[PDB]
Amino acid sequence: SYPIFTVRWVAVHTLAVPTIFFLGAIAAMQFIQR
Amino acid sequence: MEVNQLGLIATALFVLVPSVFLIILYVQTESQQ
Amino acid sequence: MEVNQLGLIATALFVLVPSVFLIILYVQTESQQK
Amino acid sequence: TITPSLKGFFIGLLSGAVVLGLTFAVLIAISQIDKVQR
Amino acid sequence: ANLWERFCNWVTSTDNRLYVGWFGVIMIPTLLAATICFVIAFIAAPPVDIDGIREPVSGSLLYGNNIITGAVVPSSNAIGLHFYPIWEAASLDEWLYNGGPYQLIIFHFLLGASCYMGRQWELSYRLGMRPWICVAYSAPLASAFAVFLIYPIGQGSFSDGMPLGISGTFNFMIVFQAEHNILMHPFHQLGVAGVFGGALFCAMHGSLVTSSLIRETTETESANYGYKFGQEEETYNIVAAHGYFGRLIFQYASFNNSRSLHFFLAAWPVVGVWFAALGISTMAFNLNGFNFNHSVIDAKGNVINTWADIINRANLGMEVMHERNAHNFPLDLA
Amino acid sequence: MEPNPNRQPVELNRTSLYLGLLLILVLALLFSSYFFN
Amino acid sequence: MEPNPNRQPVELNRTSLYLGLLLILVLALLFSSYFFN
Amino acid sequence: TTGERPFSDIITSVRYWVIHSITIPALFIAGWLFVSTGLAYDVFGTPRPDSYYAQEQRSIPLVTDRFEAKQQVETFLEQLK
Amino acid sequence: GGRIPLWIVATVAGMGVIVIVGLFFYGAYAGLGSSL
Amino acid sequence: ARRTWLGDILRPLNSEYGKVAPGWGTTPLMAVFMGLFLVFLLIILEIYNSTLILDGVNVSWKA
Amino acid sequence: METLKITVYIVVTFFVLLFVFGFLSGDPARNPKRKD
Amino acid sequence: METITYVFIFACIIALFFFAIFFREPPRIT
Amino acid sequence: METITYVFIFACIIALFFFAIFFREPPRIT
Amino acid sequence: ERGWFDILDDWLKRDRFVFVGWSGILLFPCAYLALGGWLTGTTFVTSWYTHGLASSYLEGCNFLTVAVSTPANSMGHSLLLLWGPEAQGDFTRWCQLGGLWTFIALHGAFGLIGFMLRQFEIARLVGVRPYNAIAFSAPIAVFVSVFLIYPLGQSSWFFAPSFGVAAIFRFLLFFQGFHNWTLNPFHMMGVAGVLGGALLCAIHGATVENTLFQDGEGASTFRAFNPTQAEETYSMVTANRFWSQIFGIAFSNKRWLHFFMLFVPVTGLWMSAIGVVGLALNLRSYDFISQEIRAAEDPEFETFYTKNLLLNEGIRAWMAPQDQPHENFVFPEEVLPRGNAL
Amino acid sequence: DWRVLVVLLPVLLAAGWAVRNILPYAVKQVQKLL
Ligand code: CLA
Ligand SMILES: CC(C)=CCC/C(C)=C/CC/C(C)=C\CC/C(C)=C/CC/C(C)=C/CC/C(C)=C/CC/C(C)=C/CC/C(C)=C/CC/C(C)=C/CC1=CC(=O)C(C)=C(C)C1=O
Ligand SMILES: CCCCCCCCCCCCCCCC(=O)OC[C@H](COP(=O)(O)OC[C@@H](O)CO)OC(=O)CCCCCCCCCCCCCCC
Ligand SMILES: CCCCCCCCCCCCCCCC(=O)OC[C@H](COP(=O)(O)OC[C@@H](O)CO)OC(=O)CCCCCCCCCCCCCCC
Ligand SMILES: CC1=C(/C=C/C(C)=C/C=C/C(C)=C/C=C/C=C(C)/C=C/C=C(C)/C=C/C2=C(C)CCCC2(C)C)C(C)(C)CCC1
Ligand SMILES: CCCCCCCCCCCCO[C@@H]1O[C@H](CO)[C@@H](O[C@H]2O[C@H](CO)[C@@H](O)[C@H](O)[C@H]2O)[C@H](O)[C@H]1O
Ligand SMILES: CCCCCCCCCCCCO[C@@H]1O[C@H](CO)[C@@H](O[C@H]2O[C@H](CO)[C@@H](O)[C@H](O)[C@H]2O)[C@H](O)[C@H]1O
Ligand SMILES: CCCCCCCCCCCCO[C@@H]1O[C@H](CO)[C@@H](O[C@H]2O[C@H](CO)[C@@H](O)[C@H](O)[C@H]2O)[C@H](O)[C@H]1O
Ligand SMILES: CCCCCCCS[C@@H]1O[C@H](CO)[C@@H](O)[C@H](O)[C@H]1O
Ligand SMILES: CCCCCCCS[C@@H]1O[C@H](CO)[C@@H](O)[C@H](O)[C@H]1O
Ligand code: OEX
Ligand SMILES: [Ca+2]
Ligand SMILES: [Cl-]
Ligand SMILES: [Cl-]
Ligand SMILES: [Fe+2]
Ligand SMILES: [Mg+2]
Repeated sequence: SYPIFTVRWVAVHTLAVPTIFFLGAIAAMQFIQR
Repeated sequence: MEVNQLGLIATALFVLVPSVFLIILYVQTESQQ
Repeated sequence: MEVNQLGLIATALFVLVPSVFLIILYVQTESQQK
Repeated sequence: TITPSLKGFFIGLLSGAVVLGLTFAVLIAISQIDKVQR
Repeated sequence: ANLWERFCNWVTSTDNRLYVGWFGVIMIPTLLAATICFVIAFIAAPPVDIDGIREPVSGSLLYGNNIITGAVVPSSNAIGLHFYPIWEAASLDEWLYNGGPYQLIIFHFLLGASCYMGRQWELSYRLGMRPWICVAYSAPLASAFAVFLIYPIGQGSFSDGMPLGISGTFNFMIVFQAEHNILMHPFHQLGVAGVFGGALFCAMHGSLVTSSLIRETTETESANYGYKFGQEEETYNIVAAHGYFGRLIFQYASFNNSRSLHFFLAAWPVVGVWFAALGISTMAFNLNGFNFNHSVIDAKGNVINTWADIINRANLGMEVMHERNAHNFPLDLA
Repeated sequence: MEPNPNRQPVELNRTSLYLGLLLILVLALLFSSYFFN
Repeated sequence: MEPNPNRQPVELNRTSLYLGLLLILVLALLFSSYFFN
Repeated sequence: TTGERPFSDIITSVRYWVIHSITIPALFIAGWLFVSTGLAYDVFGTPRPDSYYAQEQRSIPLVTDRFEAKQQVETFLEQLK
Repeated sequence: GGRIPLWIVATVAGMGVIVIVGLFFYGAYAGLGSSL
Repeated sequence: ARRTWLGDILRPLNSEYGKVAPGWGTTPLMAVFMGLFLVFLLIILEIYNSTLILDGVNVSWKA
Repeated sequence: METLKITVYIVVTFFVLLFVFGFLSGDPARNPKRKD
Repeated sequence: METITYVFIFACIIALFFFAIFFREPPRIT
Repeated sequence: METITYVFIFACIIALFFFAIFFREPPRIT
Repeated sequence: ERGWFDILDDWLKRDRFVFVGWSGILLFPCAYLALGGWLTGTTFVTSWYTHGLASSYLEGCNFLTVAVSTPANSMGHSLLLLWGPEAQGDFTRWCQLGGLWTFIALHGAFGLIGFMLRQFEIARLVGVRPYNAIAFSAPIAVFVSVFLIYPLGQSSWFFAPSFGVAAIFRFLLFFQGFHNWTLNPFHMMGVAGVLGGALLCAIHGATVENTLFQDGEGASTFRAFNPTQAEETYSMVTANRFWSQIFGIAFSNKRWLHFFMLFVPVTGLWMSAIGVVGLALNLRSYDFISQEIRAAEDPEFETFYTKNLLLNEGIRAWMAPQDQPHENFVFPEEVLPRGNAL
Repeated sequence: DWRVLVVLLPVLLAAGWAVRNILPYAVKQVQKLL
């Protein structure tokens, strides 16, 4: 029996959630043309 | 060359003053006991 | 005045070298076992 | 008078107080809920 | 025994205050020759026509240099990669004008330092040690080969080898940036990670071991007297050090195995400096740093500068000014 | 006069002498060019 | 290896320090004018 | 040893991937749309490729006044249209 | 609990990293930043 | 140890080593003054920085 | 110069021969453990 | 005087190497 | 620099007088 | 007794996966905002209005050329707070004015404070001496001297380093051309400390790994170590003899060895920081006056020192118009310094 | 701004989907704590 939401959980998602969002944004940028 | 005329004694005291400090301390350690 | 430009270091080492010799000898005498 | 930058100074002061107050309110709350067992 | 056996036994003796060994029989004469020539040249050599344009550069103390500006100056561009020993000159005066001391010094040094590395293998074998300290030393050694031999070979002249002096070193670096954009090269960037990281991990390891020294001394004595040379017990508590560092970051980011830890301390700077050396050694063949000059362009086609373009302006300033009398044609091709 | 109980002997071992002289001499070799300017 | 039996400790008492420093400083006060000339 | 569930248990569990086969692609697509809709340009004030210069200008719109810098940028932007 | 083997998770995750970094290198040659 | 006339006069001023008030004592009051001091330093910093601009306060040699 | 050249050639040859014959003189056996 | 100074300091350093190596405090297993 | 030197030596002599008198090794009857 | 302060102290110091502590209240928000600010700026934010530069992935930069760039020189040393008089609460304008630069620099500074407090706090809790925090004073001295004191001595934040790979390279080359920073003895000591630290790192790791005792049967030797073991895992006595015979001197005291590993890189970074404090005021080691007097009178006198000044003069003239756009430099072709042909 | 809702809805549906799967174990974790 382990907890689900911990301080570690928060620390993990403050980094992981923006990282995936940013990687999707930078992915889209590769198809921008001047 | 037109060097700074205080450079010689600056360098000499820079070496001598801390070096003699260390030599004084070393020799009086050897002479103990 | 136009003094000899080596007079300063000459005087400084004239004092410093033998004075330091004596201080070394004095301090290591004091530190000897009493 | 109260200049725009003095108004801005008050806004920044209040914002920092709010951030700090909420932070300590939450931390104190959690610390009281999940106490160490001795 | 016979004299050759006794000689061999002395050469390879583990009891000499400084180990000689067979690598040492080459190392000792070559390093003495390079040292003696370097010291004499650094003090008293006349100016050297490094760039082969009859524009001699003064490197020695007696000829107007201080410690920061002085150098042993590379041999003349007119020599290129030609072998220029003393006996190839008509006179010592000619040898000196053309930069003969530089070749004598770097060739004896490179040979002697290569034997220094082999000597580190050799003594480790005689002492029953594991053999790879010499592999760590191959990283600075490879770097010396890069700047004194490989870069000259690729560019076709020992006049482009690194000068033997403090300001001459900076000259080499600035010209290297102009001609190879080394800052934008990933092998130099790995080199920086290697030495910044090496300094970081040096301070880290030093601070962690020092932080966990076991109390063996009083407040009025150096804690260093708490360790005695050759004692069998470890002098610090690695479990405490790991307990600290694992909480500083998180548990699994910290080394609990001293062998793993010290392997990492060896490998990080050594590998990074290997890539540094390979950066110089491959820019020796003009495979240069990343070039993003005018990479960003707007919808009409106007150039939108980036920081890379600002780097380019600085590089241009270095390029157009270096060796200001040596180029007659518009491209600097070596 | 009654002696002071806070006095302590001072020490500098030979290795520390050598390290200190190296520091001083190398600092001098480094800074001297700038002193002469 | 066996130690040298000819070694002797050396001494300079406080009065000799004061006498020697007086000699050096007064000699310097005397000769300094001629060093500067 | 600190009480939290081990990561290797979490990321090898079916429930983790039931959740994160949705949340990870959803965030990625959200970031994509942040750029592809052009919203990123307007949030941060970054020029689009056609918005660095007006058609005939070749001088950068450098901010030169500290306290009216906001109005200066606004004036620079009006000169594009 | 442990139904999906860790070596498959690492392999798939690692392949995803290769794909995304590969896309970024593709973009260095096309569109903005390509010098063209 | 040596007594002196001046030492006897000053003795009460060096006689309460280690004396403390119970518990937290005046810590809350101290914290308030620290907070006010922090705001004070922030005000004078931002005035000098021209981030806080006040009527009649021209931060210039032309003051 | 010619005398200098000959001299250096002899010196170098001397030390190189010491190196080669030295390492040929049963060097694997010159260790503290198993000699073979 | 500059050159003498530079060479003097260098010579002292080389002498220091000699003493630091051949007249070191000997390491002793305690 | 000359005047500083003369005055410095003189000042050192006066300091020496102070130590030689008030910080002498005390004479002691054995 | 156990008041709310002690109850909070309890929770903050729980042994969890990521330790928090009192220092964490400062460290975690500030470190997160500095890093998040950098990632936000390098991904989305321009430098067109402050520098005339593209600086984000969104504009087409790559990892080497993105940056969060300093504010325009006309901002001076403005804190450039979002609610301040320049941006007036407008987030978009704040980004265009360089607000992310002071955001990152200032949250970074307080984050570094928080990290060093963390080093103290954890050391106190586990019962070790705080030398790791002491050694961290060198990173702090560098960050404060380079990112704060140096621009504060100059005309504005514009001349601080911009937060990016190529932007930092530009900073290096600016310091060469304008400050002759390689000639500075405080930088030279920094170099010695960094390269000497890297040397010590490599030589100590290699020495330990090659004087190991055989404590297992495996040819891979890492498993033959136990963290709780009392015995040294390598032979200090053999290591000492090896280096004594190879190099002439060797460590014999392990406590001194590891203190020296702290001392060397930490002292080097501290010295480099002092030089940068001087460069804040343009108090450079730019020249040797004796060299310049000789060279001015004797057109045949040449050293590597005078050669490097010519490089610096090229750097300044060729980079200044684009690197310092607020100056509106226009240098006609005919005034540019150039050697023959190039 | 339509673009804000277009960007946030992916994340909104993600948070909604994650809460739905973890809710019984979330209220169970929180019930243990109190
Ligand atoms: C420990 C955490 C921490 C610390 C030390 C800082 C520090 C800073 N922040 Mg950051 N920030 C944080 C967390 C933190 N932040 C968090 C969690 C967020 C997300 C909300 C932000 C979002 C943020 C933004 C958007 C900005 C900053 C900015 C700043 C800088 C200026 C702050 C200021 O002037 O406030 C002043 C306020 C105080 C010092 C609070 C003092 C409270 C006193 C002691 C109590 C009195 C209150 C009083 C009664 C209220 C009365 C108001 C009334 C009179 C009207 C400063 C470096 C600015 C910046 O970086 O500029 C470039 C900026 O624009 N921060
Ligand atoms: C106002 C508000 C909101 C307040 C909230 C406060 C609060 C409660 C916060 C809670 C925390 C939380 C919820 C979220 C945190 C948010 C967040 C993610 C912040 C990010 C912080 C951040 C970016 C940190 C980055 C720093 C970081 C992790 C760096 C890693 C660096 C790195 C490479 C580390 C280790 C790698 C490695 C191999 C190191 C070895 C080095 C080495 C040789 C050491 C030598 C050595 C090692 C030993 O091992 C031992 C033994 C010994 C002998 C020894 O020599
Ligand atoms: C202890 C001995 C470890 C032996 C290996 C040593 C190798 C050298 C270490 C270098 C590698 C570093 C990576 C370790 C990799 C490693 O060893 O893996 C092992 C480690 C253990 O995973 P498990 O599944 O066993 O998890 C078990 C624990 O969670 C149970 O308590 O995995 C991780 O830690 C993943 C890291 C995610 C961490 C994200 C948290 C984000 C928080 C941000 C805050 C960070 C600190 C802030 C302070 C500023
Ligand atoms: C093939 C033969 C090659 C021989 C080459 C000559 C090597 C010279 C090595 C240094 C000798 C002087 C060391 C004095 C100092 C000395 O005797 O140290 C001896 C000391 C011994 O340490 P222990 O652990 O025994 O001392 C512990 C306690 O006594 C501390 O209180 O060694 C170290 O501290 C190592 C770290 C300093 C290493 C300094 C290296 C300096 C390299 C030279 C840099 C200056 C070059 C200037 C050029 C102009
Ligand atoms: C600023 C600001 C803020 C904040 C924000 C934040 C906090 C953010 C965050 C953000 C984030 C947090 C982001 C992230 C991102 C990430 C990324 C983008 C990543 C990438 C990565 C990669 C790309 C990788 C790479 C690599 C490496 C590194 C190595 C190995 C391999 C490879 C190559 C893969 C606020 C609102 C407060 C206010 C306003 C201002
Ligand atoms: C121009 C540069 C000049 C720099 C001058 C620097 C001066 C340095 C002065 C150092 C003074 C040393 O002070 C000296 O310490 C030693 C111990 O260390 C004392 O010695 C005392 O301890 C030792 C050791 O237990 C006993 O053997 C001894 O009998 C006892 O008197 C001396 O009484 C004192 O005179
Ligand atoms: C620039 C100017 C430089 C001038 C430098 C002058 C150097 C003068 C060196 C003086 C050397 C003194 O030499 C020192 O003598 C003392 C005794 O006197 C010796 O000491 C020996 O005798 C004493 C007294 O019985 C014992 O307590 C001690 O245990 C024993 O080792 C030291 O082992 C030796 O190091
Ligand atoms: C570049 C020119 C050199 C080319 C040489 C080509 C090699 C052809 C054969 C040469 C053999 C050399 O001969 C080599 O030297 C002497 C001569 O008895 C021997 O002598 C050696 O024997 C033993 C081996 O355990 C050693 O411990 C001993 O100290 C040593 O004297 C070597 O065992 C022998 O192998
Ligand atoms: C160890 C240094 C040896 C250097 C030897 C150089 C001496 S060179 C000298 O000059 C002429 C050159 O052939 C000859 O006539 C003469 O015999 C020769 O000794
Ligand atoms: C912001 C933290 C620093 C200020 C701490 C002041 C604590 S104040 C202190 O607190 C106790 C509970 O902790 C109370 O029981 C007590 O009555 C009160 O005086
Ligand atoms: O010689 Mn030295 O530096 Ca190699 O590039 Mn071409 O050559 Mn010269 O010019 Mn640029
Ligand atoms: Ca188009
Ligand atoms: Cl040049
Ligand atoms: Cl040409
Ligand atoms: Fe170690
Ligand atoms: Mg692209």
